[PDB]
Amino acid sequence: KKSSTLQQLISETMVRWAQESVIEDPELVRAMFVLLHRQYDGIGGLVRALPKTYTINGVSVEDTINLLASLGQIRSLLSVRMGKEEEKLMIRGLGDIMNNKVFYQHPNLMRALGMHETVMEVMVNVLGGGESKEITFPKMVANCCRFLCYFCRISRQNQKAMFDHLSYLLENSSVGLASPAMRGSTPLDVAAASVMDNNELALALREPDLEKVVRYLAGCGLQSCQMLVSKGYPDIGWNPVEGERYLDFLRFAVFCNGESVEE
Amino acid sequence: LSKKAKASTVDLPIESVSLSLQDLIGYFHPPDEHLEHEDKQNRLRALKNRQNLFQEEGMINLVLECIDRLHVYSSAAHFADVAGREAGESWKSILNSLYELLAALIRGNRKNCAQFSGSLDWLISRLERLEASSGILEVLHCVLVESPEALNIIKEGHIKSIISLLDKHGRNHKVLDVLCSLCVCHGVAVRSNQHLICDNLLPGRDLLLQTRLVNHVSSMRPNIFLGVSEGSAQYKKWYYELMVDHTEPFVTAEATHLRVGWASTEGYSPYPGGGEEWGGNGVGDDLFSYGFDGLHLWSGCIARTVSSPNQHLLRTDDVISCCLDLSAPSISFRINGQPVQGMFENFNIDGLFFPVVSFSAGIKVRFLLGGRHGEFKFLPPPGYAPCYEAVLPKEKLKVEHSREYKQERTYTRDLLGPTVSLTQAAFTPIPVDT
Amino acid sequence: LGVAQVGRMNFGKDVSTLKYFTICGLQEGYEPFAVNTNRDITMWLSKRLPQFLQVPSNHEHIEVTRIDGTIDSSPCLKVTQKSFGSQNSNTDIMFYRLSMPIECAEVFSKRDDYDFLMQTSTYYYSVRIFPGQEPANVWVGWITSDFHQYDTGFDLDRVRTVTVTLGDEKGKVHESIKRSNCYMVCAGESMSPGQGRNNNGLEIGCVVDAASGLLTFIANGKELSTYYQVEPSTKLFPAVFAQATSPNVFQFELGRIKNVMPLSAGLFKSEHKNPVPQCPPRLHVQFLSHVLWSRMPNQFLKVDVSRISERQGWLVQCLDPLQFMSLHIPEENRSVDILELTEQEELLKFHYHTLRLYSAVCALGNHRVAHALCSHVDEPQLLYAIENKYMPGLLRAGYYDLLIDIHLSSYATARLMMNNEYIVPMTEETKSITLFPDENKKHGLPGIGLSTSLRPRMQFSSPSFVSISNECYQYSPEFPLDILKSKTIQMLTEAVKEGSLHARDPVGGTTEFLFVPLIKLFYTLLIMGIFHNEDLKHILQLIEPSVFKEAPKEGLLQMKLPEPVKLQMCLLLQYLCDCQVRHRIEAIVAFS
Amino acid sequence: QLILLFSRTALTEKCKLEEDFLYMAYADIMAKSCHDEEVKSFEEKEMEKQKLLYQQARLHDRGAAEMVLQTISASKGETGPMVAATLKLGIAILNGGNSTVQQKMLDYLKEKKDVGFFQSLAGLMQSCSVLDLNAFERQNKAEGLGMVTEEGSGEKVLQDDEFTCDLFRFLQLLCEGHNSDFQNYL
Amino acid sequence: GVEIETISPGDGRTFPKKGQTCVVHYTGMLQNGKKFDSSRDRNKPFKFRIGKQEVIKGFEEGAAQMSLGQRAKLTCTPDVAYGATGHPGVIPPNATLIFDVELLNLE
Repeated sequence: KKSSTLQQLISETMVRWAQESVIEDPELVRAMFVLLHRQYDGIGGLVRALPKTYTINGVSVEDTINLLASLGQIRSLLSVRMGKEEEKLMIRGLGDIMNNKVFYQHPNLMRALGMHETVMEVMVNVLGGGESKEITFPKMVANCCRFLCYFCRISRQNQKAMFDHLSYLLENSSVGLASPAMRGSTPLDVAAASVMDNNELALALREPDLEKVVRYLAGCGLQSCQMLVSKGYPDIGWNPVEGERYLDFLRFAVFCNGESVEE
Repeated sequence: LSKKAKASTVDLPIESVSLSLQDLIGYFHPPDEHLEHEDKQNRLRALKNRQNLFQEEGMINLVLECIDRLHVYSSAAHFADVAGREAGESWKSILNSLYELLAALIRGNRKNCAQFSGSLDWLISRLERLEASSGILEVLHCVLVESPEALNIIKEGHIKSIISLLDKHGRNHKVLDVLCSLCVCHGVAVRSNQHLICDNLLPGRDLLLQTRLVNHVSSMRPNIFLGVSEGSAQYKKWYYELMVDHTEPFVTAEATHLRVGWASTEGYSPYPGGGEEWGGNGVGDDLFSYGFDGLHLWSGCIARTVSSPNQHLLRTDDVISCCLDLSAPSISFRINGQPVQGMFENFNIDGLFFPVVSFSAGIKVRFLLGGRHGEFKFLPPPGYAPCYEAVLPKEKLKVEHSREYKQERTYTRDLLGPTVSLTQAAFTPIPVDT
Repeated sequence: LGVAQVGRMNFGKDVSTLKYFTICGLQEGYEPFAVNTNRDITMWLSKRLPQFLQVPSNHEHIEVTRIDGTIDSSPCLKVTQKSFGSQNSNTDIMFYRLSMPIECAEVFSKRDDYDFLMQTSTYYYSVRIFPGQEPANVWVGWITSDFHQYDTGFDLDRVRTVTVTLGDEKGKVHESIKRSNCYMVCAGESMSPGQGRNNNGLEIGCVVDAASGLLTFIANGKELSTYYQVEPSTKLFPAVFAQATSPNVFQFELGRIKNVMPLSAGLFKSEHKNPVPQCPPRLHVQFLSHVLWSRMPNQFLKVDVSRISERQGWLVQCLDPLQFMSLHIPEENRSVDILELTEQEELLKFHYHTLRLYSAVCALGNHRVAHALCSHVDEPQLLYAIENKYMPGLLRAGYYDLLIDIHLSSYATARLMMNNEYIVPMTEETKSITLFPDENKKHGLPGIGLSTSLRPRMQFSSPSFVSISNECYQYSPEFPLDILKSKTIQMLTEAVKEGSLHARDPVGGTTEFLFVPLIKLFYTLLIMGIFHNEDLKHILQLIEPSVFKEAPKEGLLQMKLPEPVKLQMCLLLQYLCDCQVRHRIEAIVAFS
Repeated sequence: QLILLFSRTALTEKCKLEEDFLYMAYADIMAKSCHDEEVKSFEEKEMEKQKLLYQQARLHDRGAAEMVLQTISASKGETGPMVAATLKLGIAILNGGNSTVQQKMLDYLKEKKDVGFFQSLAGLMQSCSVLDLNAFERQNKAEGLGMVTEEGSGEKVLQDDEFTCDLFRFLQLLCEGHNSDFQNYL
Repeated sequence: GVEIETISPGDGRTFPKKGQTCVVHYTGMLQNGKKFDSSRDRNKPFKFRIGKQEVIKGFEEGAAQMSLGQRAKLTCTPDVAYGATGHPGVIPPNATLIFDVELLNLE
């Protein structure tokens, strides 16, 4: 009889194709079965979509569209490889986000849009493409770290969302610690902002996460800084400059709101 | 051998190396498509493990050393002169097998293709040689496809060398595919490589095939078959006119074509010679036709700007008068009665001439052939006879397409074989000698 | 067909036209050759005008070998007759040329020194006539692309020439230009001492001054009297016309002489400053031949001619425009209709990969490269490729890809990235949105309706190169989107109607080439959101007439489609489902 | 076709078993279909058993038993949603000690000589979590200070008790009915 | 350095000044014969204002010398047309440009 509904039409068509012919293309098989599952589980579409739904006032429409365009420009940079022009685009794109008023008034919207994951992914791309070979494009990494720290300071929920990425950041702690004029702009600083002044997050912080920092500090206390001795600094066996940053992070992990987290 | 030892003293296992290279190629041969999925996956896993073990024992650098030490000899003749005639015979085969082995060792293995980054620069340095071009290209393609890290070392020099490979070795889609892989790898676009490839390949317009829209151009001529010959009852001077009732400068994005003049036929065949039957060509686009467009004299697809009072491209209500003198080869034009200040001279006269107009869409021209058929507005120059006077007594003067085929239903379309020569057009009396 | 023979070939596209089919063939069951074709069958005939093509390796008469240049020897290409001394050998003159031209300067000016070699533009090649080959039967010189003469008796007097004489208003000839396709000399006459070819092979050396267009010839170390002057921008191909009187005919030598830079420097741009002679694989001997085919156009210009009156003369009128897309081979200075690539497999494949490279260089939001590519591939060419029904499938699939990537890909991918995130303003227009259009709980047609959710802006930049500002590189180049949408709907409708009969002549050669590129463009346009209301209704009716009728014919869903077409149809259905979900989300927000 | 696609994806060699939403959904659908679920009579209990056998045959006749082994083998001992739902599907098709499914599973393993299956089983067992008193103390301290618990059940302590129970239930169903062959083969 | 050759006559009295948007159709081509741009291909007239270097200097001078309704050929040397650096991807270095320009309308 009459289907009269796109749902029933698709549910009939996928099954008809599958029963008519043996599909050779695995991508086609996935496509048809994804469509069939979507038709049958209609409520699941709402379950997935509603968390991504946001309502804004009519007066904020233009500012929200500008911020959405900026976020799209930042997102498109994932598809391209890191370069000078991409660094400039990323920098002024982040600048527009800070300047926009919607960024502060609607932190839940930004967390739902998942800007911090995108900035993280760009930083991961850079550290993969130039961590061991000394941090290339350091300015954009610094800007990303500053943006992420400001994201932590905007709202307490954003702080938890950022703390959920602590494990990677602690593994990329040794990015630009020994290089001054970049203080407050390394992934270790971002981790400190993630676990700064939040009792819940400090308690939730695990022992292996502290163990990573302790191991880094042990390495810095045992061996000198290769980049400094390359610049020609007198070679003392240990590294104070890198060690101090890890000490600061440990301080922020152990001490919170004037109280000392005993655990 | 390079240290100049005697061939007898030198132990050169040519046949053993060739057979071992064949066995290694068979060993690293990729799985076939007919195989079932599970078996294909098993073969793929086995090949991956073999490649891993080989590269961990450092079999890639050994192949590279063999290839490098073999390239010192310029050619098979040179290698034969150095070592021996079997060595010269098998030198190219050994190089090709070595390159194939390297490609098989690094294909589909990201770790190996990443370790090959250091040698990539040395690899591209021998791409110019015909002894190794195909193998080096295949190895480069495999590395670029497999390893993202490979792209980060490709600089302007390497891209320029790859592009110059097209200019030196001719068109080859494999170089194009390598250039494409240099643009986007694993869903990531390298903008620097994109810009370099664009700016180094596209602007030249000398390697890639070029495309353009060309307006269809048709040619129209009367029946008359003016000609010149010794001892032939034909009059050497001729004259006709064409008036453009209407013409649109731009019917389409391209400029409208409208040219008028004379065309010749190769030999005495009635078929016009030297030009395409259909296409964008017309009067003056070949060395058998002679045209005028109001500003340019056209011949051999070459246009020369010719001066005239009130210069303009052929417009509405323009009368062009064409004069032909075969006694001294001369084609002259006069626009609206004013004389055009250029003329064709000393053209080949071993053929039959006829008036012709070439055009694209948007013309309303009218042939004024003189006399009863057309009425000349400007009187012919002295001597020149109007073109209608060359019609044979039986035949009738009509304007028909220069070429055989025309727009009509396919099943009605007449297919014509070669035409017979029209030597009878020139009546040269041949009396029996007495 | 022979001399003066006329015939017609009926493929039976219209069965009634076939006059004798019924009495013989029909009951037997033989079918008309064009029984199930919606397009006229393209016809290929024997080319009248000979063209130059590379000497085949399997040629039974002419063999060409490449002699590499040693330290003391220049590179050589040796032309010899393998059939010499055997039965059925051809005693005819053959016309050989090199595959690449020397290009004269655009504007003509008004131990050898290395600096002189660097600054000079004169180029040299030579021809060694092997001793015993009658040099009177050998001609050496340069020819242009226009040379299409295969007279068995060749002489320097028959060469086609003209003299354009331009004079002032008074009539005094201020200039005269001689134009000819052939600029060659004969070795027999170049034997000024006589029997030069006897004691040793005769050497004719051709030198061309690309800066001034002077062509001169030196035989046995002395400059011959005959010289030529060519007009600027002429492309001259090295050429030898020889009637073989010996097993070995002649040898192209690409060497160099005092103060003259060799031929490879002039030919290749990379070696413009390389004194060393070279013979790269691109250079090869090409012989004039008639073994080529030619494609008749499917449609010709409609021209009407008639004698208006005795005074009016004859009238020739043409008012309907037609165009063909011409593919230009750069090195040969030739041009062929792109539809002729249906039988030239190598050019078809190379051009398909060139199109893929065009897509790749502008892929992923490279707007500046897209603007640059708009120069090479214009929007009229793109639209003609859109609409043409005879284009090869590979070229069709490549050209739709270019049309998508240069103009539509950036906005399409922006919309796809912003697809799954619904930010909806809370405004009076948003308040009106409801799940069901009326009291009857009947679903509205997907897509049609008022959607207020925030959507990325669509901005395009005009691709003009006379402008100087670089900001125009930002944004994808503009395209006639309305015309593109109308043509897409029209072609989809026609394709559905044709494929409903399963014709033997799909556009592009296969159902995949007919539908996959068309549906890809249609899906990209739908993703961007150009389609509006009534157009969306028509395309939905094309998709399925039964479900989407507003409250015999079969939609695309049930036409026994190939797998690649099925995948894109699945994508279309996914987009429709996403539209439904967005409508639901907006209705929930409106109720909120 | 769906089961064959899921089997081919598992059999394709990758360094890690990528999470697939399609498998996440359809494995759950198939698992629910099998069970399709106060005294009852003998006849109706036997009818339920017969219905469950037919609903399990609807899947294990089409390669589900092999697919739920291949997915576990490709898991390479990494706890995740994919193996978490593969275990549920295996339990669903193996409920009641299905001897046909047990025989199919044992025959497939013996024929393919799959060591990865048992290596992944051992890896999953090692990855299974247990009670963590330190996490419990931290959770209690958070409540004492007064921050609202994101999770009320203390899911940090005993991270995934469903996965461990499903794994050991699968391993038990593999041997129910006193299947000596599979008992020894384990 | 710009050469003007009239293909079609204009009015002969109206010429572009300060403050006027010139509306043209141009069919710019290289010297070899290959076409690299056409506002008629794009089907939209090109509008540019005089004296503020929106266009190249050769085009500017040619349009200044041209009159209303006049079609002319503009030959521009490299020194007034994109210089020696050229236009990356479109115009090669040191290339003279031939433009077929029609001045349709002036405000």
